[PDB]
Amino acid sequence: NKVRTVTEIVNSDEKIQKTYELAEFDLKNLSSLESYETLKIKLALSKYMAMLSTLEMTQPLLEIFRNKADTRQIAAVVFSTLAFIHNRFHPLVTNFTNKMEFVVTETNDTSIPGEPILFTENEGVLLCSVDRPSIVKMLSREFDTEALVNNCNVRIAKTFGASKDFSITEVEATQYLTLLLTVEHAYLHYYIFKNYGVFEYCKSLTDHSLFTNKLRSTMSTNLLLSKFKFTIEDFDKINS
Amino acid sequence: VRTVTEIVNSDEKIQKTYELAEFDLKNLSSLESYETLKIKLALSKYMAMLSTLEMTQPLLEIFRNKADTRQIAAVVFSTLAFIHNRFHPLVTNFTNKMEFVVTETNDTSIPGEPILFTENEGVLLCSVDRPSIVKMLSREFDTEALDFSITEVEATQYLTLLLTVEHAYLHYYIFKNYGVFEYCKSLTDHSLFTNKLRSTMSTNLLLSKFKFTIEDFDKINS
Amino acid sequence: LFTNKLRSTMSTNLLLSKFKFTIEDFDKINS
Amino acid sequence: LINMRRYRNAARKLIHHYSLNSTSSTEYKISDVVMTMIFLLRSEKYHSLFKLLETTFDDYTCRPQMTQVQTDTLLDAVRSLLEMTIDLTTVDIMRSSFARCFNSPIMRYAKIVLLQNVADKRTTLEELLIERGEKIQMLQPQQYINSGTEIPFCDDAEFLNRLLKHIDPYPLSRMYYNAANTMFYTTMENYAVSNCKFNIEDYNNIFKVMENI
Amino acid sequence: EKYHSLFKLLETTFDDYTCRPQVQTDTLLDAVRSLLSTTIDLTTVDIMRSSFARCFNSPIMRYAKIVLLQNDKRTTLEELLIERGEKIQMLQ
Repeated sequence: NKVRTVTEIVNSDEKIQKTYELAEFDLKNLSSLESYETLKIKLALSKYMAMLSTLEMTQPLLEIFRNKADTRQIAAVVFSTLAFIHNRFHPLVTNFTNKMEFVVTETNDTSIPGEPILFTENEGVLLCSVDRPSIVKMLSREFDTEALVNNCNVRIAKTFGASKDFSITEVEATQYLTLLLTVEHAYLHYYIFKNYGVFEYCKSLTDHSLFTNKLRSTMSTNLLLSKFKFTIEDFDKINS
Repeated sequence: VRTVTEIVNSDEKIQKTYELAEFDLKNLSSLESYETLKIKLALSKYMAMLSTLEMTQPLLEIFRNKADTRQIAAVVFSTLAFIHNRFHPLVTNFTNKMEFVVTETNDTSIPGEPILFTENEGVLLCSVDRPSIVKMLSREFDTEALDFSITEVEATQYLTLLLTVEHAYLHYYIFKNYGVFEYCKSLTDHSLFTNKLRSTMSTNLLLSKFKFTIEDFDKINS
Repeated sequence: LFTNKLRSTMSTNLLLSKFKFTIEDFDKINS
Repeated sequence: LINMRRYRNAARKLIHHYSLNSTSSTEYKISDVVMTMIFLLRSEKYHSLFKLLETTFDDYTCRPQMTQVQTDTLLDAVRSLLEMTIDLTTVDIMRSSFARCFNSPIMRYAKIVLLQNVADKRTTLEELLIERGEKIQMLQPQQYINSGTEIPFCDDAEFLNRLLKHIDPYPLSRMYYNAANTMFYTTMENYAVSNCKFNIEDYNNIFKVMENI
Repeated sequence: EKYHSLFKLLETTFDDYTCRPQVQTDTLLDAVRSLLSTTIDLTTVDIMRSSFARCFNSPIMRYAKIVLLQNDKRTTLEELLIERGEKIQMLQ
């Protein structure tokens, strides 16, 4: 609220009193927090793409995914992405189960809605279901990197107070963000798997609210997505 | 209020009641005359100052001019610093560095506040919309209703530009003393200037010499 | 203003003060 | 016949008032509008302006579109009439004011109003502020003021006294009137051209703040 | 063109109603009757002329205006005496 700090000299009763609107300093705190979060997210993406480049990815991700034949590359990239995510949740950890396998789904008969990437252990080791057509169409989706997406007074304040080379655009930034988010959700599912059993994996897949139960205990002790809040436009009426 | 004077030795008393209304009238007349005088003096000093800014060409076209922006920046600094000195008689000097940017279109002219300030992370920038202020000064004036060559119309022009730079300077003061967040809400709401200035300036204002209104304001809001 | 100003002088006079004067029919003039 | 000068000057006066350059506020009557519109009818060099008046008479919810040469001729004719600068925005103000005057029925008073029906997407003040910030802060300043530049006070005391006496007869109050009206006009014009909601309420709050402090 | 006489009449009626000063009287009466039907004379001609005259001088829609409005603290003795005495000193 308000703080009225008193400046005076004990020699005489002469006293001075300044009210201090804590709102401005809370706003400075919020602005520093948002800047730091943006920086950390952008540097996580920078590290991810840099290690992808060190992964001898020649053709950009888009036509890596268009590539049906080079399943070697698909397995390498998915393994690297899941490694990066687990390292994000486990900076100490940088390597996984010795043996790993990858399986690709190339049709509706093989591809599931909601979770194009899945896992179902062969009872000895976990296998990486990956729906190439789904991500192919995902990235193929035209993108909106021009129309900015969103309290009005504080917005004006942050605007005016805000005193505003290898070939890459912001479109591939969108692409890599989308890949990281999808693999993040899938890796959360697989965390549920490894930590509680295949049945619990299945139920969490059926009920993502169970991720709150199983990761409010662990993950929060956060998500890349948790930087912002997300919903559906006019979700209230949508629900009805 | 009444006063009595009477002979101490005698019951005779000659009481004269004195009317506070006449005294109040005399004070009001003296105050209005003095206010007129002092405002005229401040305006005369300001015109003398801009004369000592060394421009033969007169103010209206000193704005109309497109290419001429060095004199634009100089005069804008002079006006803002003159206002600063008026509110701060001690101060005769402003920040070491200043920058000016000359907006010349609607998409760069924010309505109501053609003049504004925002930092470039090193210094504050005087955004100025020459078209808006030029059309402002180009309007014919009611200089009739109720040996340097000056005109009543030019006096209106000086009063105009002074009030414009004065409001811009109030916004700039909000900026400096309260951050851009307070700057932007004061822009969004000028009633906040009351709270900000009762703290500082009241401890006055040329515009406070008069109270202004808008005819039919109530029904125009409707 | 004359009342105010002449309370100093006139009180210590006017011939016109004799009668009481008004203008006719204010009730339905000023209406 | 009729007197050219009276209709001509009536048209000039009305166009000045609705163009808002003539901050001198003066009453108007159906007589004045009749005189102005008769002038426009009879003025061959302003026949384009008169046909624009005829369009304003109509539903007036859609500005007629004119060739570029038509726009230039319209501007030249209005500049000849007002005897100037002028632009298309002032013409839009003309069009809206004339149309709304037509929409005023025969009446014994005047309905005070404010600029509107000009400029199409409706914009708000807050995101307009944000957008103008976007535009301004991308512009590198051209102008440099170096050092703690001393404010050049004109200590030419004789010059101060001479200016004071020269402006002394000036009726100080009326310069306030003119300037205040002119700032009000600037504010309304900028809000209307941007099509932003004119917050006349906070404009009044400015004077409230002035009064209180 | 047939009504130009009464048009001159009306254009003169603007501002002040001015005044009304034989074949042309018949012409204007026939013109008005065609504008009507009913019989007429100069009396209704002048009544209509008045209607138009008043209509002209009738007010119309106007816009707003920054209306002028011609409008406790008392200086103490010590500062007043400071400023009086300093200029007393400056006297020769």
